Amino acid sequence: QKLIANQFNSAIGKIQDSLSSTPSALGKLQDVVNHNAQALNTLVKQLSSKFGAISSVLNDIFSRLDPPEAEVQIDRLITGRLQSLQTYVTQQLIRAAEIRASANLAATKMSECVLGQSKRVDFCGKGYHLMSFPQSAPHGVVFLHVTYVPAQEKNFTTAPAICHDGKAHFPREGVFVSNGTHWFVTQRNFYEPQIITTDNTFVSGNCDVVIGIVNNTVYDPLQPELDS
Amino acid sequence: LPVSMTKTSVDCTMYICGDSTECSNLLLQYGSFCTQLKRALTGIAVEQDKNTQEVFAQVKQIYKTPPIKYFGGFNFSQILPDPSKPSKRSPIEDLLFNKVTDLICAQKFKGLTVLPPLLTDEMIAQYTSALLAGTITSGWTFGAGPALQIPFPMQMAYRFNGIGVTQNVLYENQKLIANQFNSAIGKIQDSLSSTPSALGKLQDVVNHNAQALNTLVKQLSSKFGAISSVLNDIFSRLDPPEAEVQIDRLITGRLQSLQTYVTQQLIRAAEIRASANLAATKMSECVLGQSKRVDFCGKGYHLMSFPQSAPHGVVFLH
Amino acid sequence: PTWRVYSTGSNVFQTRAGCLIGAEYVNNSYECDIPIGAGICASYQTQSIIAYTMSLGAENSVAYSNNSIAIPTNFTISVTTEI
Ligand SMILES: *[C@@H]1O[C@H](CO)[C@@H](O[C@@H]2O[C@H](CO)[C@@H](O)[C@H](O)[C@H]2NC(C)=O)[C@H](O)[C@H]1NC(C)=O
Ligand SMILES: *[C@@H]1O[C@H](CO)[C@@H](O[C@@H]2O[C@H](CO)[C@@H](O)[C@H](O)[C@H]2NC(C)=O)[C@H](O)[C@H]1NC(C)=O
Ligand SMILES: *[C@@H]1O[C@H](CO)[C@@H](O[C@@H]2O[C@H](CO)[C@@H](O)[C@H](O)[C@H]2NC(C)=O)[C@H](O)[C@H]1NC(C)=O
Ligand SMILES: *[C@@H]1O[C@H](CO)[C@@H](O[C@@H]2O[C@H](CO)[C@@H](O)[C@H](O)[C@H]2NC(C)=O)[C@H](O)[C@H]1NC(C)=O
Ligand SMILES: *[C@@H]1O[C@H](CO)[C@@H](O[C@@H]2O[C@H](CO)[C@@H](O)[C@H](O)[C@H]2NC(C)=O)[C@H](O)[C@H]1NC(C)=O
Ligand SMILES: *[C@@H]1O[C@H](CO)[C@@H](O[C@@H]2O[C@H](CO)[C@@H](O)[C@H](O)[C@H]2NC(C)=O)[C@H](O)[C@H]1NC(C)=O
Repeated sequence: QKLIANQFNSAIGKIQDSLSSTPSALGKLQDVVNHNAQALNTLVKQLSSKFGAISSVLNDIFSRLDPPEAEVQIDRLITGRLQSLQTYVTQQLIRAAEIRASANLAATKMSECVLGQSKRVDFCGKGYHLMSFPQSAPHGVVFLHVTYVPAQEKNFTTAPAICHDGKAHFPREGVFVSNGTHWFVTQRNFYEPQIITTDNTFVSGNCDVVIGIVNNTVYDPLQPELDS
Repeated sequence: LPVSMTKTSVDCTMYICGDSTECSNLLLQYGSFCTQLKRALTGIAVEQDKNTQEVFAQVKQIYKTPPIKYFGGFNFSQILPDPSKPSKRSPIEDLLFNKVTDLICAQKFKGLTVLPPLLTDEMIAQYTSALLAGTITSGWTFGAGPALQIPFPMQMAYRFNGIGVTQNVLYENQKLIANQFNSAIGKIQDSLSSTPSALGKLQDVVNHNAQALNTLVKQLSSKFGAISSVLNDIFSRLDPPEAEVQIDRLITGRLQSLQTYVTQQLIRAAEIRASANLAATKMSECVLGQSKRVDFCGKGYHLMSFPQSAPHGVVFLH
Repeated sequence: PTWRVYSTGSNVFQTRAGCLIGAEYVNNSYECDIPIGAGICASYQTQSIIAYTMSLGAENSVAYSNNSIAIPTNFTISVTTEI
């Protein structure tokens, strides 16, 4: 417990530094800001285009021309500017659809990663998910995924079954391993050897169908204390 | 599942004005339309690179199968790379690239060109072989940390435990299970080769992009109320005073054709991106582990999956 | 515009995407920095711009065996962020 609490706290302490030092860590959220401003600048800047007219100023057109020849010149401006607004609204609808899809994924991750524990691979972090924490960011959300990652593996020799008394025994919730001299049964995700007894193994069949069975002794807990 | 589409680039000035220098002067006073079209099309082109990288670069190392290919009786020969072929594609992979498939030079002269993908077919085939080799020698352990080896029969005993069948069932039926798997793999090759519409979901991706470009080319013969559909004819026949009311119709009309094409392209990229997002999730959950979600990885009780590369898409064997 | 590349002694390289002028083609392999196309990337490295073939990742080989297994003896708690 003491070691695990230390590893968690060091991991938290690096997050404060990682986002601060890396400049493009929040590139996804900065993209939302930039695309919105760039669209509005383009809409504003597109007011100087003549669209084939003599000028881009309505007041100048009316003061210098007679009405029937003014309507021709301003029709290009009105039609040109109506096109700019239509294009702007069309792009907004396409952008809003992409944001909604990301919002739906964020709502799902909140319900599954934060409000529970997830068995889906790579949905909540890289590794075996433990829990998650939300943080609020401008126009978005940030998740801190806590995951369990194995390390420092070892070589072992393994067998699918163990033969004893002409009967084949299979592990209940572990795997048979051997360091070279003795045989143990251990959990898969962590090395914790134990003596192979009749409590953590179950018998099924005989000792010839299984390809790879091994002779060993399966300790019986009932017998030795009975002899006392 | 499709993963990406063709990346296209359009020359705004050449498509609208052709070789007329008179039109080029007049296109300047129509605003920043050609700047917007390039920016939109560039965004689509970069996104196509990201879709493939998101789906296939799921692993950070490049694994290899050991020289001896014996995995408890399971063959896997039809999915592992073929050293004899120079393309280094598996027999099923080589079959897929044949099923999925002047006009190009004519389009290039109007300003329509095509950019090549960043990841060549050789690189994408290596991702699939690295993923395939990892899942055979390790299981689901290479997707959550260091890759820890395990014999394949013992790996399959683990995968039966995940669906409610005890281990002894596999060990007492190992020869029967191996033959059923080999037969099922073999029938997949034959059934796929015979039917040409089996790879239909990726042909539609190829057809739509080529068909939309062709309509854009055929739009250059319209007149839009002008006297003629040739820029050179109008300028060599009318005085510059009165030629403006004619060229304006053609320039605006061709600007509408370009804008419509980009809008449809943006919508299609949105659909393709959703498909690429699903393909990436299936690789994470079907290929890099065992899924308990119903009907997500095949129909039945899921055991494992194998990816294959295909033109502009991916194929999963569940 | 008036600007011209020398085209001679400037290390002209031929790619499937096009003609790249002003970058030397090395035979090493690095992680992609600037995508050129068709498996070619570019990067600024030691006082020059070099072009190379991008490398998918570090080569590895799981020591698959007939009766061998690998089991961890330690673990790590990792916190990552998603935006
Ligand atoms: C495999 O594990 C067994 C059990 O831990 C080891 O047996 C022990 O070895 C130590 C070494 O001095 C002895 O002190 C113990 O008495 C042994 N246990 C028993 C019950 O006799 C064995 O040594 C290990 N194999 C190797 C190669 O180290
Ligand atoms: C170790 O590998 C060898 C081959 O590399 C396996 O030998 C095969 O075993 C099967 C099972 O009865 C036989 O049908 C084959 O004829 C054997 N030879 C070959 C070339 O396949 C051997 O089974 C493996 N050991 C274990 C414990 O699985
Ligand atoms: C595991 O134990 C069995 C006994 O049930 C061994 O089978 C015997 O093997 C010897 C040869 O060493 C034969 O002469 C006997 O007839 C076999 N049967 C019996 C009932 O003893 C088996 O050999 C052992 N495993 C290994 C690897 O030796
Ligand atoms: C794996 O399957 C392939 C084909 O599905 C087997 O390749 C066949 O091998 C035999 C004998 O070498 C040939 O007569 C066939 O023509 C081959 N088929 C093909 C399509 O080339 C291969 O033998 C199988 N693997 C093992 C270990 O048996
Ligand atoms: C487990 O055993 C295997 C079998 O030897 C080891 O594989 C070799 O390890 C050496 C050690 O440096 C490497 O040089 C070889 O390249 C490995 N072979 C292969 C095919 O990759 C393996 O290293 C052992 N496990 C550990 C953690 O060392
Ligand atoms: C598993 O790893 C931890 C650290 O990752 C090891 O704990 C170390 O223990 C030694 C002495 O017991 C001291 O250096 C520290 O208490 C720990 N190291 C650090 C850097 O904190 C632990 O011993 C490892 N367990 C095994 C079985 O190897």
